[PDB]
Amino acid sequence: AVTTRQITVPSAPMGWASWNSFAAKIDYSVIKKQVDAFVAAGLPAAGYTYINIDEGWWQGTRDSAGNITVDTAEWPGGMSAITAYIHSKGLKAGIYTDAGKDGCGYYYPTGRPAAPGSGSEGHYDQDMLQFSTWGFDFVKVDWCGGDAEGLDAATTYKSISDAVGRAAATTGRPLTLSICNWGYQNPWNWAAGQAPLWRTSTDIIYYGNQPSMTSLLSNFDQTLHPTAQHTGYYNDPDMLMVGMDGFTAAQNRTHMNLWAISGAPLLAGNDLTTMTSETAGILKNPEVIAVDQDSRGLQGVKVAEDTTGLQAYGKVLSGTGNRAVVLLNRTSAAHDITVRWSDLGLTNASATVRDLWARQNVGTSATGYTASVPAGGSVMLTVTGGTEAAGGAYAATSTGRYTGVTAASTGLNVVDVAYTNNTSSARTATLQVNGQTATTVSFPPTGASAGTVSVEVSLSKGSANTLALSGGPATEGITVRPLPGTNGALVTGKQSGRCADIYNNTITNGTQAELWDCNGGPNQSWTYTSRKELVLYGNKCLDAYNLGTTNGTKVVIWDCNGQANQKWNINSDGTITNVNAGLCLDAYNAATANGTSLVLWSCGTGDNQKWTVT
Ligand SMILES: O[C@@H]1[C@@H](O)[C@@H](O)CO[C@H]1O
Ligand SMILES: O[C@@H]1[C@@H](O)[C@@H](O)CO[C@H]1O
Ligand SMILES: O[C@@H]1[C@@H](O)[C@@H](O)CO[C@H]1O
Ligand SMILES: O[C@@H]1[C@@H](O)[C@@H](O)CO[C@H]1O
Ligand SMILES: O[C@@H]1[C@@H](O)[C@@H](O)CO[C@H]1O
Repeated sequence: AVTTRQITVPSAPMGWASWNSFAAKIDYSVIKKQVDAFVAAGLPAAGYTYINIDEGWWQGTRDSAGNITVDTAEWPGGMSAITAYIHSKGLKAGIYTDAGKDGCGYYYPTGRPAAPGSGSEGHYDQDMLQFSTWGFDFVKVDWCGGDAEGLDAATTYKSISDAVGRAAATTGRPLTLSICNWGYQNPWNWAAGQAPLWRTSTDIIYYGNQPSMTSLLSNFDQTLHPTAQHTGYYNDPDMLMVGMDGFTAAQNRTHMNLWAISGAPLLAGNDLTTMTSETAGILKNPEVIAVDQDSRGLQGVKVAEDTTGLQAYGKVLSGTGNRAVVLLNRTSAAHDITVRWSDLGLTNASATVRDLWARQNVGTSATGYTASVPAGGSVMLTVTGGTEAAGGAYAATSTGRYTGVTAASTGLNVVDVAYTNNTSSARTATLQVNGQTATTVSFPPTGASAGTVSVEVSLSKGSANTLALSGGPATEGITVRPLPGTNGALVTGKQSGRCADIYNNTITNGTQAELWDCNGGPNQSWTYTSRKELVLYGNKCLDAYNLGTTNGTKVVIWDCNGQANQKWNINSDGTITNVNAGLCLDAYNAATANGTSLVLWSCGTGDNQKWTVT
């Protein structure tokens, strides 16, 4: 049964932000009208809380003591006047700056002349204290000066995070940090613990363009980093285009569904003053919001794609035997899409299916569910009352170290970590799985009795997995359950004993595969499909670069495109051959060390061309 309670973790921010509809064309009156429409539409009761003032409020001016100064013709009463107005509505207020010396209003002016000086570098503590003193509850910290100056994102945002924490401690007003560095330098590796949210890609929409489902989907794909998100820390696929001109009701729901399955922030970006009744209702759907804001804090993942473009996404919800599912159709025709219990990490026992847009139960099954999905459309379900797959349970074999952890397959697993935190404040620890990049986990107050928080981790097939915690509360056991829909395999070189690896969890098209010490991370877990693809992160295909057909052709990751250069034969002699070329996956020069490049080469008997893929 349920025997140790699950501790609720903080949800992603919900609210509205000024960028998508106004660009830098903002002032007090713009924000006030949006606040009034937000309130009139009943957004606050649905959970929407933040009113975020984005680029355009500050032209880069400072007084002689280095204090940020604003133009009171645009901001009468100064910035504490607009925070007071927002607060008078029971809402929270957000502000915006840059990590560097000059901001995006300087580097990429959009609706205003360039604003030199519009960044916080050299003033992190001063500016963070200022924002907090003015009354801001949220700050979005952009990267235009960081990118321009050559700054290191990880160390820079750490310094910024420290200043955010000091500012909030001084004023007594909590300050929510949004890291906005567009997925540059792989923020999923380092942002959890520094901030509750971090941008995973470039902008969902550029001022002057129409909302695009293509852009939406690219942002969604780029946000999927399930080991990086947990315990109040979220991947951020960007501000919503819900309700913007050109998006249909169906596209608006699909936007909500995909953000909800990720557990993404819901920061509306439409013009609230002309918002339709239908759009308001789509933003406010409480069942969809409840999935987005799930107490367990986990990120949804792809669990099936039996036919290209016909996809099932699953999310592990709070409690036991509960799942949310999105069925998504990226093809040009309506098709049936099925989700199987086995893929969701449930046993073949009865569960109840509910449609979150119909707001009605639509069937039971002990095996799965199929719905017709329109071209470009999606269906949003929960599957509840199911039976969880059998877990492993483990006790620490040394201080903060769990060893001998078992996975039937390489792939993603849900770990519930038991602990007691009988104090009034959350504590953090560093978690490292095998030799993977470490992550930070937060442990909220439990009272006197133990509770669990959950994390998603990627493990290697077998019983040699380790989970090691440093710092934070003593833990009292872990539970481990697989998500079979995420199953993959290490591709291990016979000669080297090393694994096909994409450096440091990079997702960029054209990154070349290399040998690396096997660690079972997402950047090493390859799913071989019925279409002979070798798929990484659920959405990148092992690819012979530019359909190269000769010795030395680079083997890279690339968006899956159905071509022959992304198809691979796993041969009985241990070779892996590219279909287009007939050449063998090859560890270059028969080197065996970390960083050895993988290429295509004419097949022979050599062991740098031999692999295991189980
Ligand atoms: O990514 C941000 C966008 O969200 C808005 O803040 C304008 O500046 C860009 O750099
Ligand atoms: O964990 C990864 C490892 O697999 C390799 O890609 C080098 O970078 C580390 O972050
Ligand atoms: O179509 C190929 C693609 O598969 C990748 O190899 C990049 O180059 C393109 O020409
Ligand atoms: O034999 C290896 C071959 O497999 C390829 O890696 C190129 O270098 C050669 O020395
Ligand atoms: O980017 C490279 C990566 O490909 C790996 O080989 C280690 O060195 C880094 O500089």
